[PDB]
Amino acid sequence: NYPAEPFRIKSVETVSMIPRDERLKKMQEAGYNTFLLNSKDIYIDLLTDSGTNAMSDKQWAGMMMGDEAYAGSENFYHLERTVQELFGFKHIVPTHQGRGAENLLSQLAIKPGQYVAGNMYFTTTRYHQEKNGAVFVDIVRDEAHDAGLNIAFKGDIDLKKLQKLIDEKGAENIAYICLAVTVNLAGGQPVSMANMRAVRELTAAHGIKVFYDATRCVENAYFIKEQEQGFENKSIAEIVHEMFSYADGCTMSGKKDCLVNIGGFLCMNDDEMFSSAKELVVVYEGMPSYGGLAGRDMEAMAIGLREAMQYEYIEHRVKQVRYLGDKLKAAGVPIVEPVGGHAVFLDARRFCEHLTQDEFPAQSLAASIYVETGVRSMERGIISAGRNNVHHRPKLETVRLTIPRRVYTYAHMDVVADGIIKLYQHKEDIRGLKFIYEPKQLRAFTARFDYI
Amino acid sequence: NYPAEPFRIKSVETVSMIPRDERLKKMQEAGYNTFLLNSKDIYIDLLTDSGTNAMSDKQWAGMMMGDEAYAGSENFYHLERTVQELFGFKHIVPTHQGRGAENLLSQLAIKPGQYVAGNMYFTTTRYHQEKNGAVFVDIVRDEAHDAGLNIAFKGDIDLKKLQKLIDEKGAENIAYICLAVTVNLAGGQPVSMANMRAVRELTAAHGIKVFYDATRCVENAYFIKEQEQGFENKSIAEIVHEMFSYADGCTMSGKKDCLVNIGGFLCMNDDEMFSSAKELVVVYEGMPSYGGLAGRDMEAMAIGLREAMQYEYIEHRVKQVRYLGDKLKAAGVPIVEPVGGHAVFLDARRFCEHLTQDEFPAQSLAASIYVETGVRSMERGIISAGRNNVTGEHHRPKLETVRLTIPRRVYTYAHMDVVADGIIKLYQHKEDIRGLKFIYEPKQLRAFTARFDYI
Amino acid sequence: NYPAEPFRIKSVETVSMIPRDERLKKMQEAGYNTFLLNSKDIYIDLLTDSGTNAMSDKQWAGMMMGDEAYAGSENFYHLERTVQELFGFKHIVPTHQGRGAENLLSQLAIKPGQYVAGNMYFTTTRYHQEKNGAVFVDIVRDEAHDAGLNIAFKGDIDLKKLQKLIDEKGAENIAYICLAVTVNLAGGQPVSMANMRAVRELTAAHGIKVFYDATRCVENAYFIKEQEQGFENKSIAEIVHEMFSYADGCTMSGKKDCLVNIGGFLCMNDDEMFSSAKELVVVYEGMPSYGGLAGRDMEAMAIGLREAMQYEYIEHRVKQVRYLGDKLKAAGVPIVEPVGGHAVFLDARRFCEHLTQDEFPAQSLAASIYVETGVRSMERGIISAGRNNVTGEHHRPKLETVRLTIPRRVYTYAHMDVVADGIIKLYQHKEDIRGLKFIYEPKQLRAFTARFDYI
Amino acid sequence: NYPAEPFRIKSVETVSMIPRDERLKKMQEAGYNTFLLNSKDIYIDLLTDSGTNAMSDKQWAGMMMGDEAYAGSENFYHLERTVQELFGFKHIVPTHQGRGAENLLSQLAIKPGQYVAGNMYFTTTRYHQEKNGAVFVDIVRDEAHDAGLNIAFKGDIDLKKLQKLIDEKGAENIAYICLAVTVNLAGGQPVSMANMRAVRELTAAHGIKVFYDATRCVENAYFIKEQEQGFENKSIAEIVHEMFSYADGCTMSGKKDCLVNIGGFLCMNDDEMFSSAKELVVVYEGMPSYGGLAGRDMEAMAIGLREAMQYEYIEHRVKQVRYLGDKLKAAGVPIVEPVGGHAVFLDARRFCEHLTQDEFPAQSLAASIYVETGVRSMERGIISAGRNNVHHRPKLETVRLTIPRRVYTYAHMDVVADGIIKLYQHKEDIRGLKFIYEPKQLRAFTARFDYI
Ligand SMILES: CSCC/C(=N\C=C1\C(COP(=O)(O)O)=CNC(C)=C1O)C(=O)O
Ligand SMILES: CSCC/C(=N\C=C1\C(COP(=O)(O)O)=CNC(C)=C1O)C(=O)O
Ligand SMILES: [K+]
Ligand SMILES: [K+]
Ligand SMILES: [K+]
Ligand SMILES: [K+]
Repeated sequence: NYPAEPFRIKSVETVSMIPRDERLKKMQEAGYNTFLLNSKDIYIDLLTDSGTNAMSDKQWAGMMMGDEAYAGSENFYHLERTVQELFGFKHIVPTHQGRGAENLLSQLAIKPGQYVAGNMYFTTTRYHQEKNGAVFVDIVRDEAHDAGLNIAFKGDIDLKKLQKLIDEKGAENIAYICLAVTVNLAGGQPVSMANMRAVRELTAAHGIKVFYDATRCVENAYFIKEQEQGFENKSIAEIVHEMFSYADGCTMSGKKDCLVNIGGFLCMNDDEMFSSAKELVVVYEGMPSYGGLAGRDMEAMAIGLREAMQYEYIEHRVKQVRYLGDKLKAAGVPIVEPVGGHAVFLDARRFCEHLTQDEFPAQSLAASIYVETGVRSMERGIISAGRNNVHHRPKLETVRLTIPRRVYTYAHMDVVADGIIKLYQHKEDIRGLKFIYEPKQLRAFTARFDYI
Repeated sequence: NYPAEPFRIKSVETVSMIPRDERLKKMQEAGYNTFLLNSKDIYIDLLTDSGTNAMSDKQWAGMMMGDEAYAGSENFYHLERTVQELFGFKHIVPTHQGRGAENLLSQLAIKPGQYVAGNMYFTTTRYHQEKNGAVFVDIVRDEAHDAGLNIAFKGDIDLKKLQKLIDEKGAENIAYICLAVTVNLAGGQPVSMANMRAVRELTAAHGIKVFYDATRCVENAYFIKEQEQGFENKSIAEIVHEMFSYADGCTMSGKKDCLVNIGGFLCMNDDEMFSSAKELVVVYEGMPSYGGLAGRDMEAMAIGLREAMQYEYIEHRVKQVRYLGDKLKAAGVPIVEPVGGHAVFLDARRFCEHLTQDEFPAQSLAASIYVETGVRSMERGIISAGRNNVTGEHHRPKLETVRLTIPRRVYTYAHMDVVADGIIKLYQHKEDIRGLKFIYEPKQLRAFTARFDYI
Repeated sequence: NYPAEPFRIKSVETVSMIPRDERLKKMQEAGYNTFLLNSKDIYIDLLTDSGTNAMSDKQWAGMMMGDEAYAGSENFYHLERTVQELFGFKHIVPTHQGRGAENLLSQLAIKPGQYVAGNMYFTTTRYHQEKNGAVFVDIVRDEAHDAGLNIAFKGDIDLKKLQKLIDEKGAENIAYICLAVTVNLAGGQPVSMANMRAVRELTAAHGIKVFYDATRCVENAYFIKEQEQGFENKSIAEIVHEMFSYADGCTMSGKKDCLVNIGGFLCMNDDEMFSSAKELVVVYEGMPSYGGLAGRDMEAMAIGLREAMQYEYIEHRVKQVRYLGDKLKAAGVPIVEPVGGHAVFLDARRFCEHLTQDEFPAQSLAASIYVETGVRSMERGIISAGRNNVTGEHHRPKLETVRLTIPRRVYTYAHMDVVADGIIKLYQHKEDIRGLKFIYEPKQLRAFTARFDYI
Repeated sequence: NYPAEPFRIKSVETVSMIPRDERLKKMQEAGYNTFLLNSKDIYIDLLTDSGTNAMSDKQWAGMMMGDEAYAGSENFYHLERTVQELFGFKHIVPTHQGRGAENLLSQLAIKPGQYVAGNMYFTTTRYHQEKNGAVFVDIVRDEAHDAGLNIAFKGDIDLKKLQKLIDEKGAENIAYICLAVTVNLAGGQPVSMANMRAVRELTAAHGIKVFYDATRCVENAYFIKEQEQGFENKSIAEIVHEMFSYADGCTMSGKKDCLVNIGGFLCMNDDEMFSSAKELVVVYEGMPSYGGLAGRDMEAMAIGLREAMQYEYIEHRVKQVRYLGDKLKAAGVPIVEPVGGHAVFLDARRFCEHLTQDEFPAQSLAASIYVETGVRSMERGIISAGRNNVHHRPKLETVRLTIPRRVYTYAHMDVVADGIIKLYQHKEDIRGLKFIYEPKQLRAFTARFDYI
């Protein structure tokens, strides 16, 4: 139900236990924005599960055996062999993180004017696709956009929508299908193996390429083992390996399910695309033999990816997130359902019914959570889409409580839960927010605000 | 009560997570003796809180700055300055752990034939005292021997017993008073500050030295802050500093409250004894500048001792143990009370009423606990008590216990639940636990290598 | 001259030490291409000084204090405060290495059709300039193209060429001047402070921006202190700070002079460009608070950049390279002169006079050097020059060289002797070195994966 | 001849480059004593090769995999297996360093009044023997006491002296033979395999036990491979294994040839003695399963001992010491000959001919070396023996330049050599020294002095 941590604590990280009065002053000095908070001031930093993971003793042992050679590093050979064994792809190009691989793939597989369709989008992924002249098309099923709808495998691609795109646009105008596992924006929702089969069957009949966003593929593999009939007696590794058998390649942000603080890579089976990838990695990331990573980090990511295949680790990872979601739902706090693999998303619509989507209820809710609890959370509603004078209104207005892997305990989840439950009582005190500075691209990171 | 961990996990330690049928295999290969289990086969190892603590990122940063010089290491000066500031003693000699310091103190402050009195005893501490020709006297309060009596500060010394010792035996025949904080043998019970001041006041009137067994002095200081009236406004470091102001020195096992995996030291104020300590440390430990420790470990112990002063850390340490004891007590599991600062003791005599002590209920209960949960605990009953080497019979202690010793900053409340739920489930059918018989029994220290089989 | 290492060895890196007959096996399996050799088969790897440096104990202590937070990491603030103090620039954006910063700068400061002029070029630097629609102009002094001309500060910009560029092409059509310190393509030649002041003086009169390629700016600063009169009383940090006072920003590869294995950053003073830099770093690198780097690596780079300011360290770094070049020159081995701050370049055209450039003497000499010593070097001749993709013929550079690139704080003078003695012995029978022919040749970047066999 | 370091530098240690004027002030603030110097003030610290070694990346990887369990640690199993494989002994008890094992052995194998004979002595070793009621008898050959005599294998035990002890005292009154490899006090001189054979043959015929001081046994093994006929085609490991086949047990200070900064152990083949050892290790060192060592240090010592078997490592180790000795001898500086495996010993008699052995020329020479060179050295002449009113005059009056393993370079040796050569020109400026404080035992460490 809620298993204990399948590991011991080897080393602890020093945190600051500042009281509520000083936390309020830290939030005021930050203009009531979580993205502008200082790490030294935050008790529980649930901003993102990206690169915030706690490594293992075996990974740190590999950190001591960094082969920092420019070419022919043993660390690269270990990572390349590991990814080939576990993902089954023919070739791998290391990158410094996921958006590095996305830059490479979007320049290699996109013709200007073609379409790229996927199960929702991500900020960096959609940018590099549109940067390279592609038009994004959301082919996730409509249910994935309903926060409260609790159905399994919400990340599945609607085959009818995919068939409609091929009929109206033609397979020649479709660069590739971008299948993300899991689907971050929908709440960390998984994709079923049956859906990955069906997408592969339909795309191959039209010669359409399929590239995965493998960023949280191990979490996705756990949901298959838990909820998809027929996979209950299959290991996580067997599920991961079969998942990528239905893809032509993948981009991976190791900073997620590879249990590292930096790292990523690009996979493909096509020899010619791999040749062009090595040409492009040099000018952006580095040599194909390190790709913008130190040897020690290629070693840590190779070891981390193998550690993620342990059933007990990934079961505890997901169920710890589920514990936080279950305790909030039991108290009546509105959340995105079902709980995803990496985060609990607070529904800012129902949390702030009095506020409209112009008043930015999610950002002021996240800013209110830290002031009252000392926990940082990420606004993942409207400001991620931005400001539009010619706003780019999304249906999901959420506040993301993102859990780094192997960093926090259930008692930490209780502090998060108990503090948010108390904020839910007087949810009317949450004010509105408006832009005062707007980046032309990816605005939620550097945007400043003021109360309405 | 029961606060969250006042820290994040920086790195983790890999464990095997073997199933029950496999754990039974391992326990049988271990001769049903948890001492013979392999670390790689254990999920939660509660054998001891000594040397098993998890260090901090700042401690591991110190591990990269080891000044490994044979003399004059910067790490020694950091350790020296820290102990001087926090404990207030004038001189410090490092040792590789606590019994190394006890070896030195017993040779320096004990004349053959003298007495050493203190609030009960520890095995290594008492050995070095008796090894140097001293007779041990237990001057602890009588309430300390009532394992079920739930009162505060059971480790306090009975001032009347000390006064009676000074009357019946000459004060010139008393080497020193060994005040231990906390008192391990009573279950980890603390000593009040008022008791330390009264012992210092009575001994100073007769010119009698007082040295502390301070291995768990930080745990002791938290009990003073929590339960002793008048210290609610004083920080842990202020309490620690005042504690040692009533002593002429101490022996310290850093492996306990200094949050390290190795290390100790010896403190004193007398300049002449410090000169003799430096001549003797070379014989057994090393130079006064490292004393049997790598430079990096003096640095880690210096950093860890300062981290122990954080109220939130030590409150969580003590209350995590208390959470385990409280959950067991609430389900009817018999435990030694009150819960100490570092371990929960199961009353195996009560737990296994259907077994006699000759059938080793504590050893069998520990074997059962591992099979059902993957938790290693330590037998602290008839097996550890040994045999009378003259008559051949068992040493039969009044306490037939299983010790759940909690390393610092290693486990979570979820791990405490694994220990509790498995023990509580075992207790709900405790009549099924079988007695053990000797299959192999060594000459000495039989707890470490003896092997058993079910009767 | 030739000072001892201003540091001790804290830890070592294991090497295989395979014999010659084994090394020949490895070289043949590598297709006689040192780029295809395995690191585990190499005793002394002089392929590059990028990312191959040995860190300090203090840097590794920082590696234990990584604040891995996605935004607001303490490691970023340490890096930011350090670069601001030592370089004097107003704003800093971290990147995972140097070409990441070059990607940002070229997109921020180049309008399609403009010119970018600088003292020669580097491959990645020039690519991002031309990728963003710029035309590169070489305004270096003519003496820089004379590989045997032994004069000081061969990297200085020809002020007349810059003045002529401002006259023939509009100043509004010049994106910026890319002043590199040092100049890699000339062999690692430094730029004088008087030249940087004259470039800043001339450009500021026309409102033209100046950005530095500062990857080896610390090596450059030592040459100023050693050879430029008037700086003999100024510290390295004072020289570094004055250098960047003549620039509006810089791109930095920490993998070079910041003594790290990964990392870089982008600096500028303009607030508006810094705002656009923060919007763009998210696209390719990461947040302005980590920019494609783990927290621990921002900490290591912050510590390493400050350590680079120590005069004794950088004097030994440059003079260790100079020792290799001096020993080779004293035996008659032909090298590019003067020796640069980071590498010694063998003149393979002169070394292998009996071979034509179509027989790849630099590639063959590097293959021979590894077989005889276990030293990997880099071909920097016709193979690395590539093919003309329109005509199919080789790119034929005037420099047919083998590069002995020295990582910082990794090797000793004894290792330099291994390189020198083996090369000197090869030179004493240089007529025995055989030419190479293509066995496998890829489409692009043939230096990395091509395979050869003896003719 | 002088091979390069068979390794690369992975990490460097920060040193202080204080000029001569400030070094002189640091020596004055220390009363012209090297033992009282601060590590932060010293450029090249040649005080001892004990625990000052630089570990490898593989050892530091093991430092990250410390199994800190009180019993059953994987690190103990690795160390126990490694010592059994490489030394061939049946049982091993870890100790925190060598004198910990010496305390154990002397209490287990010495009856009060018995004799312990060996090839010279060491400070801590002889103490524990005499502490337990044994009378030490030096059975090294006379040549070992002549500093300038350059003969091979000076550490060999004189079989005639050993035969004389058995004839005059009887084998029943001889506790054991203590065979040290190498012989520290003689200058690091090796012992030949033929001598270890002959000692074993003669002792076994009388039932006399033989226990080795294995502290610098790998250096000893190299000398056998280099200079003893028949062993030139035998590996270091084969030589080490055969060496201990002629012994009943050993005490080992891992802080020397095991390439660690802390650690040691006790070996024996006798089951009964091993049982008593486990009884005694508990009260002094700790459990037989860690013996006063953290798990990570048992791991590092196990890995270090295996690394010492590499011929290239140990060849460079000894020849680097030899390089320092050769450069000093070529300039006319008087030294102990031949150069030992771990240190170069400056003959203070010939370096200070004007001073007598009451004026303590070695201590003032060592104090003068640091003031002029910034290098710390250890007085290893008279003050190690002490002050006698009822001095304990030894024949060797030496200043030890002790080289830690894998820490320094040839350029460091040149700085040491060039500075001592200049001090040798005006060797008359070296004054005398007299005691002002005298420890009752092991005095040279805490003794203070003043000029005569
Ligand atoms: C503040 S948003 C940027 C980092 C963030 N995810 C990063 C993702 C990337 C880019 O990966 P990198 O951050 O470049 O390693 C690609 N796909 C997917 C599904 C992701 O969730 C996250 O916090 O969720
Ligand atoms: C300042 S003297 C003490 C440390 C020192 N040798 C230590 C030795 C020990 C004791 O070993 P520990 O120091 O206790 O690990 C035994 N035998 C032998 C032959 C040794 O050279 C040395 O510096 O040479
Ligand atoms: K330990
Ligand atoms: K040491
Ligand atoms: K690198
Ligand atoms: K990170």
